Formats: sequence, C-alpha cells, structure tokens
Amino acid sequence: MTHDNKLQVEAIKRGTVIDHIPAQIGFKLLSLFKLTETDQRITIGLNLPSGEMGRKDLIKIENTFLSEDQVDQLALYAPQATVNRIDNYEVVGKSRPSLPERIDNVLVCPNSNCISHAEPVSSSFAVRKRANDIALKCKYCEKEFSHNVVLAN
Amino acid sequence: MTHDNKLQVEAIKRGTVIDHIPAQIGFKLLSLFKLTETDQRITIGLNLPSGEMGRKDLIKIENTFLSEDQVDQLALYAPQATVNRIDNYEVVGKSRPSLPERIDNVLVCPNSNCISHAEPVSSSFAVRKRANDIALKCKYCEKEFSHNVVLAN
Amino acid sequence: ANPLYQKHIISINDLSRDDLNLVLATAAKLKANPQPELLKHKVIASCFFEASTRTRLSFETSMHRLGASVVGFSDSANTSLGKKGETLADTISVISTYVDAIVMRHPQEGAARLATEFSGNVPVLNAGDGSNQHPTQTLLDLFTIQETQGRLDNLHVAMVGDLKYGRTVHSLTQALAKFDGNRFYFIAPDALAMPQYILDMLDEKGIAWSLHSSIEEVMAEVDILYMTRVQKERLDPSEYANVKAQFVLRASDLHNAKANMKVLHPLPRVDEIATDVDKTPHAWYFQQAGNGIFARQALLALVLNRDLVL
Amino acid sequence: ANPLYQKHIISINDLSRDDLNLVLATAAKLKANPQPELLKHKVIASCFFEASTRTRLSFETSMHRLGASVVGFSDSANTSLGKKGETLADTISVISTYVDAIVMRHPQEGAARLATEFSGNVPVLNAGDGSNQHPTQTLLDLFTIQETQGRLDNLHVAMVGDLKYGRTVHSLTQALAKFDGNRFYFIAPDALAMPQYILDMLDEKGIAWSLHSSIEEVMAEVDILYMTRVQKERLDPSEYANVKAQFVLRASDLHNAKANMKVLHPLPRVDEIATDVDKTPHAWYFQQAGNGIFARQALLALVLNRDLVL
Amino acid sequence: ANPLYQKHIISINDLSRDDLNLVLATAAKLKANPQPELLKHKVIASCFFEASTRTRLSFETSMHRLGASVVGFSDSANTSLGKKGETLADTISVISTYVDAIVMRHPQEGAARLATEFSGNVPVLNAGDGSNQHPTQTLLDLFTIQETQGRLDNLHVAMVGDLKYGRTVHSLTQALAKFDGNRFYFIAPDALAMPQYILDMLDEKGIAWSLHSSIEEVMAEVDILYMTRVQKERLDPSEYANVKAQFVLRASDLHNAKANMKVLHPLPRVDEIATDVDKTPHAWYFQQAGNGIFARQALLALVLNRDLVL
Amino acid sequence: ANPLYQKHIISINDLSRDDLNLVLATAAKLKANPQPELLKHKVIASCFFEASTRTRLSFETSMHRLGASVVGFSDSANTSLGKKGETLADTISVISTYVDAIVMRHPQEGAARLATEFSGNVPVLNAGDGSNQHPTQTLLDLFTIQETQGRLDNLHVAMVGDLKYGRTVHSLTQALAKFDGNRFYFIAPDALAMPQYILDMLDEKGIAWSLHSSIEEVMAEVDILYMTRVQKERLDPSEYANVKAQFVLRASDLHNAKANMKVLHPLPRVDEIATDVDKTPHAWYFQQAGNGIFARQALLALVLNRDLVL
Ligand SMILES: Nc1ccn([C@@H]2O[C@H](COP(=O)(O)OP(=O)(O)OP(=O)(O)O)[C@@H](O)[C@H]2O)c(=O)n1
Ligand SMILES: Nc1ccn([C@@H]2O[C@H](COP(=O)(O)OP(=O)(O)OP(=O)(O)O)[C@@H](O)[C@H]2O)c(=O)n1
Ligand SMILES: [Zn+2]
Ligand SMILES: [Zn+2]
Repeated sequence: MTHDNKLQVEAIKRGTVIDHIPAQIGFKLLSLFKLTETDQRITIGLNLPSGEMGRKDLIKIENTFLSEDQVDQLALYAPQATVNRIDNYEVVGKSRPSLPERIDNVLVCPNSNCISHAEPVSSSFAVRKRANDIALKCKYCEKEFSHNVVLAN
Repeated sequence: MTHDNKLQVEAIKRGTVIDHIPAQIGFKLLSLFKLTETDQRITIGLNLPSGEMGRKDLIKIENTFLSEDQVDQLALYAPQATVNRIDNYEVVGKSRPSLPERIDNVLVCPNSNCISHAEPVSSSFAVRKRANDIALKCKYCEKEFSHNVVLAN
Repeated sequence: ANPLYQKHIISINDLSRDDLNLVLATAAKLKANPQPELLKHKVIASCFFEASTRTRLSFETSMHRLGASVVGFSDSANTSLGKKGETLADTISVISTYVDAIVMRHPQEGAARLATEFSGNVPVLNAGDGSNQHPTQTLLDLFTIQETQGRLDNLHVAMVGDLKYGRTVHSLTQALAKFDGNRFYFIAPDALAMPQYILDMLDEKGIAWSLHSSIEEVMAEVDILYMTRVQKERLDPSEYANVKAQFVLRASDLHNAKANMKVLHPLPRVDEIATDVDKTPHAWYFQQAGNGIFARQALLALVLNRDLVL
Repeated sequence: ANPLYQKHIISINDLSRDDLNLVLATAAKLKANPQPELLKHKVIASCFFEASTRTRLSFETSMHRLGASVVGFSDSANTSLGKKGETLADTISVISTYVDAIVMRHPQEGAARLATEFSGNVPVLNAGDGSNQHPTQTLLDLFTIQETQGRLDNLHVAMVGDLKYGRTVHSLTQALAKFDGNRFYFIAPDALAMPQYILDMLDEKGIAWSLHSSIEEVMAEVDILYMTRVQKERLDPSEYANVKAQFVLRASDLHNAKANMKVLHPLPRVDEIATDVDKTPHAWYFQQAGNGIFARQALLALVLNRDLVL
Repeated sequence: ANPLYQKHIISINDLSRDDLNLVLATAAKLKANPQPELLKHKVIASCFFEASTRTRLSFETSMHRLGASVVGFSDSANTSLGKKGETLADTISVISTYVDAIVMRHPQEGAARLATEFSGNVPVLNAGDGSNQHPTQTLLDLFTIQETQGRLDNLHVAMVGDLKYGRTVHSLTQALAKFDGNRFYFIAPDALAMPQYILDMLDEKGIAWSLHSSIEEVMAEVDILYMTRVQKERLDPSEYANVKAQFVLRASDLHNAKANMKVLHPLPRVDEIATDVDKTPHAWYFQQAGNGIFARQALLALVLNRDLVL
Repeated sequence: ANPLYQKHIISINDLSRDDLNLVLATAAKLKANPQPELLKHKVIASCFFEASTRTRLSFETSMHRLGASVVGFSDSANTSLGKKGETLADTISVISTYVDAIVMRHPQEGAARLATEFSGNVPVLNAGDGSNQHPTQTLLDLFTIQETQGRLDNLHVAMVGDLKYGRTVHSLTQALAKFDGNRFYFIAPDALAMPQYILDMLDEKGIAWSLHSSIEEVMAEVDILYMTRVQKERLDPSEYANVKAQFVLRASDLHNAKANMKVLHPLPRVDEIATDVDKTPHAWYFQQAGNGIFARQALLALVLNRDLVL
C-alpha cells in the first residue's frame, strides 16, 4: 500500500519487481519461465511509457524472491532489466542479469536429429562469448549454434 | 477507499476491462486470444483478492474495444467474466459472455487422424449445448467430443 | 442453374432431402437415355491417395460414360507426391490449376473438406475420407432401395454386421432418417453395436429402431437387409469364430422373406453371405454395384452442368 | 512445316531463341482459344520410369486438352519392364512401334537422348533425365516470366536456394542467357553455390551476375525471384538448421518489392516460402504450375502438327 | 527331485499354489545369494519365432547369470525355420537333439504345447504363445507383489486398461485366484472389459470383484494398481481419445494412495502412465522388470536341477 | 579406483590427456599378457540400435576375450525396442536392471548421453551416436599411431577425404590436439573441408595445420596418412568423378613416403585405397582393426574393475 496509479504503478508489500523489460519480452518471460504458477498476486504492466527505452514492460510478483540464477536465465531476453527485491515497501536490493553458464529447459535444439526432441529430458545448452554474440552448445548432440538461431526455433 | 480494493487505481479512460476471470484462466486467455500483441497499455492483475468471489484475475486493455464475437469466445474458459467497455472514464457497457455458434482457431481436434493436424488450417468447432454439457463437432473430421475432452486434447 | 451446380459433395449431412431426390431422379434418367458426350472436353482428376479399386474403376467408368477424360493416381504404392513435405493444401492448389473436378479418397478424416478450401471453383467430390464419410456409396445404396422398393420412406430396413465401425451403415441411417416412417432393426454382436450418436439422433427425430440378435426374428417384416462385413481384426480369432460369427446369411434363412425383400452389401463380401444366396431373386448386391455407375454419373452431370436437359 | 515439326525436345541447349519464342507465342494462343481436338486420334506414351506425379498429371492433362489418348506407366514401383534384361534401346524400339510420341522421365542422365536413336520418326520429349535436363519445366518458367513481365530480356532475376544441385536453376540461366541484358543475383549457402560452368558461360557472353547473402540486399531491384528448395540430405541436420537455413521468404520481406515482382518456385515447397506469402500479389508459384499446361500443350501441338493455323 | 524338475512350463493353469510359491521362494534366494555356475555346461535355445527384445534379453540374461550357454534366434523378415513347409514339430524335433532346454515365443496359441509333444525329454518354457499364455510374466508379477506387499492373499488389487485382451491380466487373475481373500477392482472401457469367463471363474471360488469407471474411484483402498496399455489398433482414434477424461495415471491422482500402494505395468507404457509418476514412491514397473531376472532364474534352476540346496 | 572406474565413455571431449594415455597403456598390457577371466560373471548388453557388423563384432570379441557374457541385438527392419512409443529412456531404464554395462550405437546424436541419465550406476559406452561421437575408434586409432610411431606428439599427420563429415576425423583431431607439437595437413575436396570449428580450435591452441590439394604434395613429410572414404550420396556422380586426377592412394604415390609412414583407414575402403597399397610396408588399416580388440578390452577392464594390477 501506497499510491499505485499506472504509467509507472506502485508498491507491493514485499516481493520482486522485474522492471525494464524491453517491449513485448514481458509476456514471453511469463510464458517461458512459468512465473504465473503461483497463487501470489502478480501485477503486470505491458507497453508502459518511461525509462529510456520509451516503452518498457514490468512484472511485480509479491512474496516470491526469485534470485541470482533465476535472474540470470533472464539475460538472453531481458538483459537490461533490473530485478528489485523489496521488503516492507523498500527496494532492499537491485540486480541486473549476466550471461549464465548453462540455460536449462527453455530452448530447443535446432539440430533435428538430436535425441532431445523426443524424450523426458529437458534441453540444456552451454553458453559462451559475451555481447560480441553468444554461442550455445547442446548438452546432448554437442553441436554449437548461434544463439540467434536457437532463439528463432 | 481502504479496505484496499484499488489502492490508487489503474482507472483507464477508453478500453476494455475483463474482470472476474476465474483465477488461472487469466494467463490462458492472453495466450490463446493473443491479447498482448498490441502496443496499447495493458495492465494485468493475477490472483487478486476478490474476497467476494475468492480469487480472480483481471486484464485492463486500453483504447481497445474487444467485442461481440470476441467476447463470446471466452465463454468456454471464463463463463462468468464481465467485459466492461469504458468510453471516457467510466463503464459504458458491461457485457457477459454467451456461448457462441462456432469456436475457431483456439482448440485442437482430439482426433489423431483428423487432417487438421498436419495442415495449414485453422481449427473450427460447432458448439452444441447438449444440456448437461457442450459438445464440439470438428468441421473436418466431423467427430463430436465433450468440451472437456477437447479442452485438454 | 440446378442446386448442385458446382457444389462440393463432401458429406451426407450437407445434402437435403430435395438434393437427394434430385440426384436420384437424374440417375434414373441417365440410366434410361445415355448422354455420352455431356462432359465432353472436361478433364477430371481421380486422386486415390489410399488405394480402392472397386471405387476407382466405377468412378472412372462413369466419367468415361459421360465423355470426360481422366488423369490421376492410385497410391498406397509410393507414387511420389507427399515427398519432400508437400502439404495436401499445396497438392490440391496445384491440381486445381488444370482439371475441372477432383474425385479423391484419402486416409485421414476431413481431407476432402480441406481440399475444398484450396480448389477455387473446381468442385471436390469425396470418394471416402478415413472413417468419416462416403457420399457416393450412400447415394448408390439409396438409388438401389428406391429403384427396387419404389420408395425411400415407410421402409423396414434391417442393418446387420459390424455396425460400430461400418462407415456406410452410419451414413445410410442418417440419409434414411431424412425420410419418413422408416423403421430400423439393428442385429450386431455386442462388441460391434451401433453407436449412441446414431441412436440418439434417431430417437430425437421420433424414428423407430430396435436391436435383435437373430435375422430370423425380423425376416418377415423386412424390405431391405443391409449386410456388412465384419473385419476379423476388430475382434480376436476366437471371438470372431465364437457364437458371435452368426451374422451370416444363407439361402435357407430367406424362406419366409417378403417377395420384395432385397439383400444389399457394399462388398467385399467374404463369408457373411453364402454363395447359395446369389441364386435367389433377393440377392441384389451386384446390381447394387452396377447402380454405382448411374449415381456417380448423376453427381458429375449435376455438378459440372448449369442446366441439364433431361 | 514449322521448325519444331517432328523434333525431339531433349535439351534446352538445342533450342534457339527463335525456337523458344515460337513455343511461347503458341502457348499464348492455345491459352486464349483452345484447340481440343487438334491431336484427335493421336496416341501418346507417357513413360515415367521414375515416378513424378506433378509432372505426369500435367503432361497428361495437356494431352487430354488437345484431344490425344494416353497409354503409359509410372514406375519406381516395379511395373515389370526392366525385367529379364530388357535394355532401354529395346523398350523404346518396341514402344515406338505404335504410339505417335513418347514423353519420358528416367533416372539416368542421357536416357531421352538415347531413346531418340531408337524411335524412328516418333518424337521423344524429355520430362526429366537424372540431373541433366528438363526442357518443359524451363519452358513453363519462361512463359510465366514473359506473361507477367511482358519480356524475356532486360530482366533482373534473383535465384535463391540450392543453386548447385538444382537442375532447373541451371537450365533457366542458360535459356535466359539466350536473351539480352538480363542481370542475375545468386543467393545460395556456400555449400550450394552455383557451379563454375554456369558462371564461366555467363562471363563469356558479357552477362552480369553477382552473389549476395541476403534477399534484402537485392529485393528492390528484382523482377523475378526464383526460389529453390533445399533438400536437407544435401547438408546435415545441424548445417541445414544453422545460419544457412535463411534462404526463406516470408511476407514481411516483400515490403519493398517492385509492383511487378513475382515469386516462382518449381515446387514442392516445404518451408522455404512461408504460407503468408501466398496472400500477396507477388506469389506466382501456383499460376506458374498452371502455365505448365499451355507450354506442354504447345510443344505437343508444334511437334505433331506440320502446319498450325492459329 | 524338486516338484518342477524336468517339467514343461506352459500355462499358469497347470501350476498349483505350492508350485507358484516354490518358484517365488527360490527367486528370493537367487536374488539374495547368487549362484553363477549352477547351469555351467547347459545349452539353452532361445527360439523367438516372434520378436520381443525386452523378454528375450531378460531370459538370456537369466540364462547367463546362472552360467549357461545360449543359441537361438528372433524373427522379423528373416532366418529360415518355419518358412512354410517346415513344420514347428520338425523344428522342435531337430532342435531337441541339440539343446538341454527350449525357451520359445511364437505368434499362434498352443505352439508351446505342440512343442512339448516333440521335444523328447527336453523341457520347453513358454515365453508367449499368441493371446493364450505367458507364465514367466505372471511369475515375475507375483514375485513383485509378494516382495512389496509381503503376502499374496488378502490384497485389494486394481486391474486397469484393456482387460479384454491384456493376456497378462487374464493370467494374473487366474493366479491371484489360487490364494485367499483377494478383492479385485476392474477399471476398463466397457468396449475392453474383463471377459465373462474370468468373472464366471471368480464367482465359483467366491472371490470379490467389482468394476469401476476410473482409478480415482478406488485409489484409496488399493494395494497393487496394475496398469495395462490401451491398444490403439482395435479402437477408433476418436473412441480412444474419448473415454471419460481418461484412465491414464498421473501423480495428482496418486495423492490419495496408500503408502504401500505400488503401480505395476508389464511395459511398454507409452502414455497411460505419465513421467511424473516415475518419481513417486508408488512407481514400481522398472523394479518389476529387474525382478524378471530373478523369477526366470528360479524357473530355469528348478527345471534343470533335481534338488537345489541354496 | 582407477580414474575411469564406473565412468561413462561418451565423448572424446570429456577424456583428458592422461585418461587417453591410461587407456593406451592398459591396451598395450592386455595385448601383451592376456587375462581371459577378468570379467568372469559380468553380463554386458550390446545394444546396436543401428547396425555395424565390424564394430559390433570387435566389441563382442572384446567382451568375450575378457571372459564376459553378452546379450544384445542389432536392428534393421526388426526387433522391437524403440518401435515408436517405446522411449530410449524406458528401454535403458529397463535394461539397466538386467546388465552390468551397456555398449550402444544409435542413429541420433546424444543418444548415449541421454542413456547415461537413465542407466543408474550402469556405465554406458558409446559405439556411435549419429554424426556426433565414436570414442572407441579414436582410442584404437591413437593406439595404432602410438605403437607404430612410438609417440603421440610431434607428428606430421595427413588427414584425407571427406573431412567435413568423417566423424572419426573430427574426433581424432580433437584428441591429437591434447598432445604437443603436432602438425596437421588436411587434403580435402573444398566441398568436403575441415569445418571452421576444428580449425578455430586448433588456432587457439597454437597448432600448425595446412590444407593441401593432393597427398603427393605432403607425401615426403608425413608420418600418419589417415584416409577417409568419400561418400558418393552427398555428391553428384559427375563431381565425384571430377575431383583433381583424384585423392585415392596407390603404391606409385607411396614411392616418396618415409619408412615409418603408415596408412590408416577406419574402413570400409571401397576404392580410395587400391589393392597394391595392401602389400606395401606402409599399409596398416587391417592391423589397425585388430587393435580395436586391445583398445576396447582396455576400456571395459578399466570401467568394470576398480584397480587393475596387470
Ligand atoms: N514497494 C515498492 C517500491 C518500489 N516499487 C518498484 O520498484 C521499481 C524500481 O525501484 P526504485 O529504486 O524504488 O525506483 P528507481 O530508482 O527508478 O530504480 P531504477 O533506477 O533501478 O529503475 C519501480 O518500478 C517501482 O514500481 C514497487 O513496486 N514497490
Ligand atoms: N475509469 C474506470 C472505470 C471502471 N474501471 C473498471 O471497470 C470495472 C467495472 O466494474 P464496475 O461496474 O465499475 O463496478 P463492479 O461492481 O466492480 O462491476 P462488477 O459487477 O462486474 O463486479 C471495474 O473493475 C473498474 O476497475 C476502470 O478501470 N476505469
Ligand atoms: Zn541437440
Ligand atoms: Zn477433427
């Protein structure tokens, strides 16, 4: 409780605010990282007017503190986000993401003869080579692809 | 004012507020009806306190009037959902979903041999309230299934 | 222009009573005076993605008897389309680029109706789609009931055999329910029962039906006895042979049938109708296959011609 | 008697500019007024020793649209010839004993031209021979460029896809080099590059060509965009999918194409051209398959007729 | 000698309560204190006229952990015996002069029993004969029920799936009906129900059984849930996808189960048991397949050794 | 325990310099002083979901010369596991309760690694997984390079053929790049060249490599000539017959070779190595296949034995 409004919405009593999500990564992030399967109040702001990107997206999850490597799975999609941890109306913490060494479950190996497709295992990629442009190697078939390519399909 | 409710509300000017989304159908509806593929401001609230109806979800889509056909599709998922349009700061229409005649696109034929599976086709089912339940007949294979078989797959 | 002009004959549930009677009165005229040049210069495609010789030879002969040319393939014997990843939408968008109508059989249910979304104005006629429809087998059956019984209403029709999976008994029961005062007798083993959705549709229209375990219970009253083949793989070896294989007709059972009673069977018959039955006047299964020529001719005539002078 | 009378249409390198224009002006007349009885009483053989449905149905329909009869076989599905040790010379010396022209596809390169040594005076038309020629696919492609662009010279033609093994891009580049001031843009992954013998022939005639890695680099200037299918077995799974699978067209890339630009694709297309492209006015792959009817009709008319009154 | 010494193991019907207990007792001892040179110098034949990888490898690993040698075969589109002309009787008459025991699986029922009349004094063990019998699966099921529940009588056993044609469920009910006070719950699609013969038997012995509609209805009282696979072949795709809101098992469904409730499946478990059941305490189908080794070792040791003092 | 005790052998990437040397050391000891009862009482599974006669027999002969028992299968148009529905995960979960080790070869990449997550504590050894990995071929190649040249570093190794898709050449380069000072010459058709990833790796380590056009260019400096087969599938017959005046090996070509130069080939060697090379001193591909036995014996003994004091 404190004056929400909605161009930049306000105060959750303790929880996580992932702010500065680029436009249209917000919903993708809720889809991929299953952030919605909580009984907690989640408030989400989509296509919002501020912090210069101009338009950003924002997610607020009360009472859940997702962190350190959760914040890092966010790096491939929302690298400039800030993940504000909050206790008793104050941002007792501000993180940003960094490339993790491993991205589990969220990607799909583009190699169609990979065994990963058909089975009760989850995908796993070894990550490497920061901002000049990321390569991802499948755990199973050991084929290294360009992140642009895995991230398309 | 306070018995919280609002806390300085995301009261919008023109738009659609879908209120009383049953809990957990909230995200389902964004995905299925592709409601986030817009540039207008959306604010979503999940697992809200609705002491008055346990838990609910609510999507606020601005400068968007989602209507008639669009409203009726939601019947299968959120049958007690009030859509309210807002023209200039208050409720101008407050519609309820009624079961439609056909349900297109969103739904998959249970029938593994139905041609809809391998092809560039938008699914389509003809809706029939066979009093007790709703049966859905596929356009293509013409097999009829309870809406509960279809709503998983 | 006649109602069927340039329509897609995809399903029996889309053809009305009037549509049905129009095809059946045209079949009767073509049977009586031939019009062997009516579809002159028309080219028709006969696409049988799943092989079915009986049906193909008959569709094509009736195309030939109205003067049309035929190009096409029988497959389930790898004649190259479906290779690479050619979708059915794409095959039909290229085939309707040069033929005047498509006749097609396909293994998945719904394939003919999807073809319809891609053909433009080339009519699609369904020669069978998986376990869903087969309009032209129901049209020839009906024509054979009408021609031998004089009517399509007030009939006492027994359906015998595998009623659960038999695609043609399900459609002929929906067509006959379009008409009046027909009465049904179903005689099926327990595992091969007529599905509830048929029975529920019959009840809802006030049509009378009943289940019997012996043909002998109902022979006397019966006008059309439609026999179906049981496929033994739908049961096990010992089930098929056990007390359930007595859905077989012999000449001796016809003893007391009405003079007008006819035995109909879509075919192949393997043993459910014994060979001694063929010598009786009630055997009409082959004359029924012969009538497939005029019912398919009539549908092609009506669909490709604006106006028809009879 | 016209120049093509009773010739063998074996290869694009044997047909001159004038030959090409004659087939293409006849295709245009048959498209406009039909001559459905021109090949009346002619019987033609359609020998497809290697199955190819798309090509067969089209050759045969165009035979049917000029009134000829067709006998023949599709094989790669053991229809008995080749048994014992029947050489191809012997099969063609018996088939030319009763048909008036042979259309044939065969897996080895050179088979149509050998057929020519044994047919006597029965013309042989090649419907594809291994990785060598396919005249009738290049004739329908050309007709589709001419009909939509008004010309066959001064064109900006981009060829996209597997340019190394694609039998039709190699022939259409040799046909277009017969004409003037055409400009080529090749966009191919490194492993699927256009062969040197094409490039050397282009250089030697002063024709301009260039390699680009993105369609986006050249869209603006382009009149005909000929897309080819990559077969994934020519690369490995992970190669196909890696950065090299971006030779795929989507509607969004057409953003800035000239109003006259057309997308052509011999087919099957599986994913190199996305389905949303079909709704654009630039999608002409199916109208291109439809034009195969008039280009094959024209070749059969010109080859079997002395004189043709148009 | 022990009761089963030199005996033929063909049907669960032929082995009494005490023979079953003897086997289960031995298997518990061989699991505990292995004796790897017990059949040193015996050669067993693994004649799989019908292929089963899982069953063949369990058997041959059994033969090898007791030190025996193995000669044999499996057959799909292959290796000679039977062919047609070669009788099963003559194959067995010839192989009975070479080996010390014959484990065989054959597609026609009673093949193992026919074999018994030609093998001389060579014991034959049935690994599957059509839809009739599979004793060594029943033996490993009962060993898994006995080592997890502690007893083989007074159990509340739920049987689920295709009860009409799961051969292992017909055997398992026969065998559990030789012990006392067992209550049976049979949850099947009514198209796929327990035959009247199993039920007719169970009432003569006074055993309590009931039929339920879904597992959720008995989850609370059950000790063994024996899941069978529903066979899509003899079911329509639309029927198969229709039954209830299914009869597949998920961990959500298990939240009610007793702590000692175990889920068994002869395997393969394609989709009726979801992957999340695999991580619960109740999942016992893989441990069940490992007990195949101990159950089969026990049978081979008792058949080929007179007295086993282990 | 020894470093590799109970370890999974899936990729050459995962075994360090010292692990490779350990294997090669053991293999030299097992070649010298055989120990045929070392795995007495172990049962290994030879799961060849993809058939390789040469690899399967080398492995099973390895299993048997250390006294182990073998259960397993190979598969072309045959025997059950996988089928579709049966997951690899469930096959391995079931077979891990029966055996002590799993050697497997499968057509999809990473199948051996998927297996490792279901085999419990049962070691799995990769015998081929698609185009990814084949460690035991690399292990026998390095044992053949070490016993003929005396060392595994400072070698002038020539690699020839399809460098782009020979899976053994990608592994061999990875492994020889863990030892020091090796110089590589890569003679390939440029259609078939070393991928940039191998090369990109080699430059980070500082290794010297060069690409040549024909073996004759390096014959004088080379110690190992590792010949690979050029795969006619992914090559046009005309391209294949065109490259250079080839890259096949004949004794005439060898007149220049060093006395210790050996020619290796993973086999089969259809035609790139002529029969006259077989009689020279430099021919070592058959001796190389015999060393498969010693390399595979070493790996099985270290994986299944804690301490080997041989
Ligand atoms: N109890 C609170 C306090 C703050 N916020 C959210 O915390 C986010 C950012 O934290 P803050 O440091 O308080 O504002 P900024 O200084 O703008 O943070 P930054 O500069 O890193 O964006 C804002 O989106 C605000 O909505 C919140 O929802 N609930
Ligand atoms: N300027 C406005 C006016 C209304 N609303 C929303 O529109 C909905 C309309 O409900 P309303 O008729 O105003 O009162 P309720 O009793 O909440 O409607 P209902 O009976 O459906 O619960 C409310 O959720 C309210 O937040 C809004 O966001 N902005
Ligand atoms: Zn992979
Ligand atoms: Zn359907």
